[PDB]
Amino acid sequence: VLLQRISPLQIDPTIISNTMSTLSPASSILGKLRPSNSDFS
Amino acid sequence: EIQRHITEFISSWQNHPIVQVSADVENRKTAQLLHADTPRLVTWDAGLCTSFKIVPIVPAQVPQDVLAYTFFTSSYAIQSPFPEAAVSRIVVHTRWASNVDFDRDSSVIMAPPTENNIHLFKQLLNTETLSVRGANPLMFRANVLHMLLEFVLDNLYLNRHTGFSQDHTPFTEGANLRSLPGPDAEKWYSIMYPTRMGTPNVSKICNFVASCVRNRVGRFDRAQMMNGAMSEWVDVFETSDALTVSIRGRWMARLARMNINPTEIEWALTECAQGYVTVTSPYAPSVNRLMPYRISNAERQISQIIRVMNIGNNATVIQPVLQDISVLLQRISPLQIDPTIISNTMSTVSESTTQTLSPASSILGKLRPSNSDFSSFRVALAGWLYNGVVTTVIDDSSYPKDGGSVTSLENLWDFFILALALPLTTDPCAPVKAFMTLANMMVGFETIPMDNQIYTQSRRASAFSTPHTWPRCFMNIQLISPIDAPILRQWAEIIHRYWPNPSQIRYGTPNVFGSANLFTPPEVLLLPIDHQPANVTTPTLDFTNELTNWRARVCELMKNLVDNQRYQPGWTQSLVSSMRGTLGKLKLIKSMTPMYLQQLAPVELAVIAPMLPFPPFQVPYVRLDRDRVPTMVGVTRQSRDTITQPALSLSTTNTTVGVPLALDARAITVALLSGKYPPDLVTNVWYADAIYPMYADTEVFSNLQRDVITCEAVQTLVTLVAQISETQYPVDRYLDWIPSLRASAATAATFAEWVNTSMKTAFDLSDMLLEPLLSGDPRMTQLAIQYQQYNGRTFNVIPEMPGSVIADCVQLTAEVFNHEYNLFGIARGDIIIGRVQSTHLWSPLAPPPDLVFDRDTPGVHIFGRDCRISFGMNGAAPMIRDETGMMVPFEGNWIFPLALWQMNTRYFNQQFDAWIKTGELRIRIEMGAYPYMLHYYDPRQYANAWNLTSAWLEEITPTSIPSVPFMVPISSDHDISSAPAVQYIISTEYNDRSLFCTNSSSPQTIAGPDKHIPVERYNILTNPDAPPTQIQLPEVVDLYNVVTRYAYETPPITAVVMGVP
Amino acid sequence: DEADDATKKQAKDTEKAKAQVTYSDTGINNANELSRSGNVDNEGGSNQKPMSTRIAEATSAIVSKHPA
Amino acid sequence: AYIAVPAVVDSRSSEAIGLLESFGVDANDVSYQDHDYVVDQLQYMLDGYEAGDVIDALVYRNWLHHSVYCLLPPKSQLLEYWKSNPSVIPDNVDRRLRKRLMLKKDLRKDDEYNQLARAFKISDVYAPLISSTTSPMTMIQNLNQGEIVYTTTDRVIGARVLLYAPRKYYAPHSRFNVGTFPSIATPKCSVMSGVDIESIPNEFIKLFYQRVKSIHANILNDISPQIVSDMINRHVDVYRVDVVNVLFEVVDVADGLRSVSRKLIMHTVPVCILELLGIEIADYCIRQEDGMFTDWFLLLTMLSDGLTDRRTHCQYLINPSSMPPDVILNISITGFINRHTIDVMPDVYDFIKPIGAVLPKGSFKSTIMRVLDSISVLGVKIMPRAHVVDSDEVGEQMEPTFEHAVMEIYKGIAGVDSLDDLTKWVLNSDLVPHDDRLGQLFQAFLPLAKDLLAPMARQFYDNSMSEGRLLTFAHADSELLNANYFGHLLRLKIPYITEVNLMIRKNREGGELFQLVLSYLYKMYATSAQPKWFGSLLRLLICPWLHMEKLIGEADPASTSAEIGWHVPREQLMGFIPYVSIRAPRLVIEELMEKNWGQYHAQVIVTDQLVVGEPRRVSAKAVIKGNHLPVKLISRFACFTLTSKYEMRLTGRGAAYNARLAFRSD
Amino acid sequence: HEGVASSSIGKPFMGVPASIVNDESVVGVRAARPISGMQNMIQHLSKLYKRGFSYR
Amino acid sequence: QEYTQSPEIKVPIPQKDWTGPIGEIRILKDTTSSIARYLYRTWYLAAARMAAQPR
Repeated sequence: VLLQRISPLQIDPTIISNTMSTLSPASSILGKLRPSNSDFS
Repeated sequence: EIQRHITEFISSWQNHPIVQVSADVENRKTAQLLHADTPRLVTWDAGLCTSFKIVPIVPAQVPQDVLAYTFFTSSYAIQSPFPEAAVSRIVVHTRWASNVDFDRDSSVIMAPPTENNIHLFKQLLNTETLSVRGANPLMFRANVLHMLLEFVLDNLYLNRHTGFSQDHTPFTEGANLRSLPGPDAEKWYSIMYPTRMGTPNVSKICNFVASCVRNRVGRFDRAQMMNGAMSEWVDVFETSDALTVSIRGRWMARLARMNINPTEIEWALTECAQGYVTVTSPYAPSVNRLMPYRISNAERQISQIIRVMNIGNNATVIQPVLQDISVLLQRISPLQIDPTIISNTMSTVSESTTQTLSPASSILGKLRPSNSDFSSFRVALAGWLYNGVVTTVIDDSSYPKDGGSVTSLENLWDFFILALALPLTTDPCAPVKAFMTLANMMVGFETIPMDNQIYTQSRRASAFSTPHTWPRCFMNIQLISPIDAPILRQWAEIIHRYWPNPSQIRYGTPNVFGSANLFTPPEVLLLPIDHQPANVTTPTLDFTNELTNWRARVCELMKNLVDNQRYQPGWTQSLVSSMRGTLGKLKLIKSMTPMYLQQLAPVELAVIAPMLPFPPFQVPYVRLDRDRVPTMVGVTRQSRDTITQPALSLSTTNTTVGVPLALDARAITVALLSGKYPPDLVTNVWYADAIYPMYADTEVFSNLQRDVITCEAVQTLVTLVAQISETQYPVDRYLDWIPSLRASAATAATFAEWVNTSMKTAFDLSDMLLEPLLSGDPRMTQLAIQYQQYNGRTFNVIPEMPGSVIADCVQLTAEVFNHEYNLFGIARGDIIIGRVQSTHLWSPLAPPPDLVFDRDTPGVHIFGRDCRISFGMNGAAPMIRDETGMMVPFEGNWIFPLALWQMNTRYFNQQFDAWIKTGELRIRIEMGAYPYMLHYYDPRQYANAWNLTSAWLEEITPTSIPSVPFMVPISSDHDISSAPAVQYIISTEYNDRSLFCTNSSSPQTIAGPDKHIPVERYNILTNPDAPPTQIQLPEVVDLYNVVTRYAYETPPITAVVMGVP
Repeated sequence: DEADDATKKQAKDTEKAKAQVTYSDTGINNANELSRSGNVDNEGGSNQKPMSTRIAEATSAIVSKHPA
Repeated sequence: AYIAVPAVVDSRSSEAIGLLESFGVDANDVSYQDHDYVVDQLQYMLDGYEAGDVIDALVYRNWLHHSVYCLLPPKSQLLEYWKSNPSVIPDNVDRRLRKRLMLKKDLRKDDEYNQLARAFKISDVYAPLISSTTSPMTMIQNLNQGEIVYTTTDRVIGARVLLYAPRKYYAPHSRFNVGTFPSIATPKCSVMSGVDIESIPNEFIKLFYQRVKSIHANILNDISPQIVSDMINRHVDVYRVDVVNVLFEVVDVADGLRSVSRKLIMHTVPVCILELLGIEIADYCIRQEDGMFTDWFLLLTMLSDGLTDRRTHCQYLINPSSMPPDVILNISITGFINRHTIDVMPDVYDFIKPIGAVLPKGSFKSTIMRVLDSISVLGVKIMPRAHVVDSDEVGEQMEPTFEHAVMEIYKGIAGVDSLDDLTKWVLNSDLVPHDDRLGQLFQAFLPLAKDLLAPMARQFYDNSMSEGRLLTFAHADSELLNANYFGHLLRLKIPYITEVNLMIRKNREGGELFQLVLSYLYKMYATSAQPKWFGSLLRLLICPWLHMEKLIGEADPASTSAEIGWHVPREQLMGFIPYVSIRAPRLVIEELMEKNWGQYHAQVIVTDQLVVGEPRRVSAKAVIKGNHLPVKLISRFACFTLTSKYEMRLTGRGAAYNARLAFRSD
Repeated sequence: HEGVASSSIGKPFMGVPASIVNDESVVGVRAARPISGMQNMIQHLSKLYKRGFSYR
Repeated sequence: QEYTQSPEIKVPIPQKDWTGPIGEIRILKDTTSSIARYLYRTWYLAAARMAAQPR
């Protein structure tokens, strides 16, 4: 918790979605990654 | 604490970033690729072109005891070009006194210096700036770059010739004066013609007007090439701005070399139509017109690369494109259904009703026509133009389930359908699949050796997509023995010898349009099948072509298979005879689609190709030769670590592009086996009538104008980024004195997003622009494409970067700002804080040299990286440690980095403010660049600056600092008394460039800072020897020069090139 | 406009509504052709504002007044 | 000259309205074209063709060259008509066919006649033939070439539609001409644009203008209404509202001088309200002595459909509080740029029902109710402090209130023992909700709102609907939906930030942080649907009445006044119960009279002690069993009232009577 | 609604003509976005489903 | 008794996970953390494969 609070880096997962732009190998990786959830403990 | 809580909540609500992530992605990319928004290039300005207006500050004292009121011209209501006031400044207001058709939605508007201007510097990255006042001094460079970008970007207009009238007064000498539209129009003549005002007085304005030169007013050159028509262009002497005139002249010069007259429009349209459609252009003198469409090849290639990156491994962006092209083919293609040939050639097959199996009834049920087959066929045919991004493979459902059997009639007919359908695909591995679809269905009955036991003889024929999964037994025919395998040997021979050969059609015209195709020579289009043009216009059936030869050879192959001695006895005699009749009657079908493909399809495809919204993008076609089979066509948009050369940073920093598209064999086979023409047609008349409406549009001409901007934007972006980051491109940097932070990879992205937002807002675009590049790191960007063959031989195409007038004008504006930072509102140098009590009237922006000091001044204690404060004890003076380890009291001359005061604002204030107010120390705070405010005080009363300087020092923050306040005395034109004045903040350099004139309508300026009207500006007027065109741009703006006004018309292409229906 | 009006006048001179001799939509492309319009003055400028109004504004731009 | 405007320009109605005074142009000299037929033709052809192609062809069409279409019958019929009336057969047709048509005893047995019959095709007989397959471009070009264009299919774009044969077989150039479709065919054709493509409502002119600007931006002669006026010079339809936008910038006036902070745009303020308020192009102060808004800025904000800024283009929200970060106190207005019309009558309204509106917790409900109460134009009250149900009023009348019920929710949640502890646990230091904790707390909040509130809410809503037609305010969409509300559902949002308004408000039965969390809970409880702006409802409620004041305010009161209500028969031993009231010109109500207010039955239960009142009047309860009153059945030229209570106009006991509507006047 | 967008432009479905309907999709700008007949079907069905059902 | 019950959704789709209205329909961005993304994907692919399929 302390490292997350004082860490300058913020983890947003929109980078993967923007890069890939969405089976198919393009969408299978996104489905397995599930970037949307916000939990990085 | 609740106030802090609500403040934090409101800040967290208002600090939302203005960024739009791509969510509705597929539809938006498909819509843009199928139709692109076109920027508004030509815009017309009817008002006088200028950006610097002169605003009064202190009201003029026209009532006074020393001089009567019958002296000033303001008492006689005499309109003057310059405001009559005690103090006059000049500020920046883009597009004031203008009448434009379309506003660029950008404006750099400056309030007078007596009002605050920090809101124009706290815009870009000041999200954490809490207070409404003040900005972070570490983004001043980015703010200034954005301000100059908007300046250049909204100053892009074309001047208009409006009208003239002979002067009816003895003011001028028979001059011509220009009139401009507007409701209140008579107020503009006195402003735009300074020399027209009379000089009865001995005021400063009258003195300057008298010193000016008489014979430079209004029009002096005309281009009247016609009677009763507008003059094409005129040259006028009017109040303007040299920088604005230069920018608009550069924009007009850029537009001029894109101009094309209707002659080559006629030529290009005729050469595109191949004489099917003829167009007519007039042959006569003309009103000059302006239709900018011609572009270079580099921009076309760059935009093609942008489109290729946009269409990346999606398989859904390109489907609507191919469907649209299929519709376009269906609209004009003479080939049609003939829905009865298949049934008519099967109803007459002689069979026996006793037999259970019937080849005709089997084929008629396996090959059902529904005329979606023609749509699929046209989609496959249109896929020929895009084999670098689309690989139109055949669908898996067409292949037999599990494995086929030669003993099965249904499987044999499925093999026939597949064999006919496969050659029309663009899949490089079509021949090996064609071989394996037969090799699979007859395993055990007939065997051939394989390479490995994974890709054995009984794998699915569709699973051979890789170029080097081709069996060695298929590469070398000698492996298949003629004794053990008498059928596969013949099938391999047929595949090797009678597979269709590639060709080309040579479409298009490069005189007007560019050469969008790459990896191929300009003006060519490759085809999977060979094309021989027809020499007659009355087509008739013939069997001497490749597709009919292929169909026949398949027919005799199956006939030999049926007639084989190890296969015939398993069948009865009547069924064998019926199947032989079926094959012989299906070989001689009267299908005309093969001849259509041979003769007329390439011609009409070449007709379609030019005015297509996604230009063809092709790679070489190779048949059965697995050494030049193209794999991994890749594109790049950035270097990686330190390689500044694209030729070396391309081979390992690319992204593969391409998708497979699936089509079914049952449709293509039906389309290839059924088709006629109208019963009596002639090709020339049919094509002319069909494609005349097609060439009326101007869509491709619109995409050319879009192509201009989509290449301007990237160069502008890289030029702007290179001045706040460290790039590989060579750029000329001027604003290194303005302080700025050390930008990270996200700061560049945010700056690029702001740049593209401003660009699209000004150029009126509603779709994506320059955004595909933004998904990567914008600090290092390069455009390059490549592809490599199977044997590793790679080829790369790197288009050269053409010049960009937008970035050129931005660099010019930055160069001008380097010398004229004061007008935009900026201070250069650093401030000095200390008591100065006197009765003198010198302006702080032009301080006497005695007060200032620098690092080289002896006895000055320079502080910096390290500083500690030790409290005094028992009356000992408190001491602060020097940067060189010394300990000094709170007295003397110091030098402070501004970062130190930002980091220790509260401590330093509480320790130093009392001593600054009453003691003796003077602190020089090195700032670099800062906005300023000006407060004018009455010289005859006691005035103190301590409140202002304290209310400036108490808001210095580790994030933001407010604008520096100054007190400037009011310049009186008559002798006055003297009262003490106390000042604390004084500049370092001469920082009073913004002043224009003090006590204009008055014989002289006695007390206070004086300045006559700047002679160096109105150089054309004051200097008789200077030629009218001569301008000294980098130093001054001259506020007056010659400007050329145009009257070119912009008609539609259709209204000048009719088309003679 | 003038060509269409001439075609209409020819059709009215004849009894048939259709015209057998027309000055408009003929095969020859003469886009360049210009006519004596009222939009331009004798100086080449536009008559967006009449010459009398333009001269009146130009001469009223600077006129003196009695002292207050 | 030809000028195109974004509207629907006819001859007579458009000449009467003008629409140049409506767009700001000061206009005989101008001749008005008609284009309703071509709008209908666009809608009809948009099926079998593509919108882009049709738009391109129609913009290549010019409108100063008069032409006309002419549908020929199909072939069998054409031959038939010619046979029946053979004087008409054109000369162009061949001698054999025409001579055999000019004969009797014709039938299907004839050999050579049939030979000519299916050897005949209409290629020579009618030369410019628009067949079924012709592209849109060719059809338009032809109209420009000639006066008459022959066609075989009805689906055409152009001038007109005429029938060549009888029906049974088928089976003004003035100086300046205005229109509603731009043409690029002429080198100089002027299109006027002071209004943006963002706000025009027809969606057909919207698509046309968008496409033409997208593909022909550089060659359009774009001008402005002022220059248009300069070039030109040298029953009353109600709910037709003219709107403009306000370009104003906020100024942080220090002790010294001016300092401009932000530039703002207010989208669709009506012109009439600006006229009555009499705002001028200058600066203003928007704050009371107490510290709240002056209620005219509040009325303007509630009357708009958007408030954005200029440097960026995202949705901007006013800060109600006086806190530092984005405080706003001074306003300077700097002109209006665009102006057009708008239909203030929403499509959702249809036939008359009670109206339900959904607003967030931290809205301005009390102030807007107070302002709407003191509104009167004619001898009527628009929306008093009655006919309105407050959002808290649905749950206020319970032994534990809903607020008190949700106060006792910390029980059953680990780590919390009090309401303040719960507020600390669910809200972080940022005062932004913690997603996990608030999502956990909603799992306890929802069962109470779905079991303890919903039945009582349904009963109360049904009771309120029974005894009159009232406007009901609610906090959440699901609150009205789950109670089976029988009325029009409207979702409304205000520009202001509601959370800070909750934070400044006090004594709302508990902690302020509790109010913030409860508001967040109601917000997330609501469904996912786009809320329209409050400006639509407020304009619908206010604006039409002002036009009535302008028109018939001078007229006689009794002559204009009229009303409708239930009519219980006289022979009911122990009457008029008004339903709606219409104020309109005499001609309008005379038109209203003969309309049959029949087949509208209701059961009326009217028993009570006198409602304390100015006149002796007992209260009634009416329930509608059949249909409801269509607004177009009433009028579009006559205003009326949205809400009204039920009370019988006159003692004894009460009973149920099946009554009908009636229309009484003077 | 967006499933059918990029596959059937125009070509009205059974008895339902194609039509025009705006959208405020991206940030502030709104287009006209021509829709097919099926999408007009979907718009009407969507208003029906959003409002609810009246049950005599 | 049958037409008055309503569903009880304990974790509804967040308001920020939608977009502007296409008429009366708002497209759901695929960046959502809700479980409805997979349902939307399945129905979207079904609709596309219908629309492309020619019968």
